[PDB]
Amino acid sequence: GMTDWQQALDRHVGVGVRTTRDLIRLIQPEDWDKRPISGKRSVYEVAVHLAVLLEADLRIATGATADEMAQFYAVPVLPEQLVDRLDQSWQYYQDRLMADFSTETTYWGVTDSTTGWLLEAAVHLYHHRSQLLDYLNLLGYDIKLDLF
Amino acid sequence: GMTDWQQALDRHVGVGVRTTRDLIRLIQPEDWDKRPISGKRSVYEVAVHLAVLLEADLRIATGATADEMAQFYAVPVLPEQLVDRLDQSWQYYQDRLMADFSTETTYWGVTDSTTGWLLEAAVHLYHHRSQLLDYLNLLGYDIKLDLF
Ligand SMILES: [Cl-]
Ligand SMILES: [Cl-]
Ligand SMILES: [Cl-]
Ligand SMILES: [Cl-]
Ligand SMILES: [Cl-]
Ligand SMILES: [Cl-]
Ligand code: NI
Ligand code: NI
Repeated sequence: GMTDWQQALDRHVGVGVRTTRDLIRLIQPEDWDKRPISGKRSVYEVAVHLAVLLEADLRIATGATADEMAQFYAVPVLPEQLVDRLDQSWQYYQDRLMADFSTETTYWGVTDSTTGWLLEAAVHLYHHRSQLLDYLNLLGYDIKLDLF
Repeated sequence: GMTDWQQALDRHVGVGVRTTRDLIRLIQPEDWDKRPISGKRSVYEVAVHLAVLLEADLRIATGATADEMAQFYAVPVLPEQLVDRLDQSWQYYQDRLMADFSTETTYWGVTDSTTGWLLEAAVHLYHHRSQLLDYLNLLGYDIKLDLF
């Protein structure tokens, strides 16, 4: 079973993940290195951050070191593995969601509860899903996907 | 007192609100009617939706009718009242956050728990905060605000 907050997170983070998966599948080959907002991440770089962040944030939450995270971020996610990678991150999140895990103060020093970290990763996901959506719309995709 | 999920929401939605307030205060007079993404809301229209959505969503959640919502959305929020309006919405949210409210199936028919609706309004806030940030960065503001 699960609590009402776990149910809420599973629902809303699952929407986040399924809609992100759909957006990634829209992306055309030509567009991966495009940077619609000069100064910011490319389409592909937004996509990779989205694909890994649900796991990254929870690893950060459980005490991963700066080097451990560098090693984590350095594992390449090629465009064809992005969905597979998102799915893996979503599974990791779901397992933490249901199991009592222990949080620790992060290496750069942010402290939050297990429940707070689970919410942080959720809103971080919606932050970057929005970014990706803005990029694709900047590129003329005119997206008509139900986001809520 | 409050539960661990209420604490998490108060923390993360409060960050959302304070950072949004800061972004709105950056916006220059000339930019309010600009539409950096052709086809989408203007800067001012994103800002107004952000200012009201924490209350709008919870009203929708408690059974507001289509006409009631039309009447709600039609109340004008002038650029100089935007922060005041956001603050009002945040207060409304905080009061619902702490008090057991009853949800009803929406008029267009979405059903969710009280806890799910409180999370929905949170992720909806982060969705549009991201949009506003992308717009201002599209307009050369080069924002250096800590968003998390
Ligand atoms: Cl799934
Ligand atoms: Cl970026
Ligand atoms: Cl981020
Ligand atoms: Cl405040
Ligand atoms: Cl829009
Ligand atoms: Cl929306
Ligand atoms: Ni991020
Ligand atoms: Ni919206």
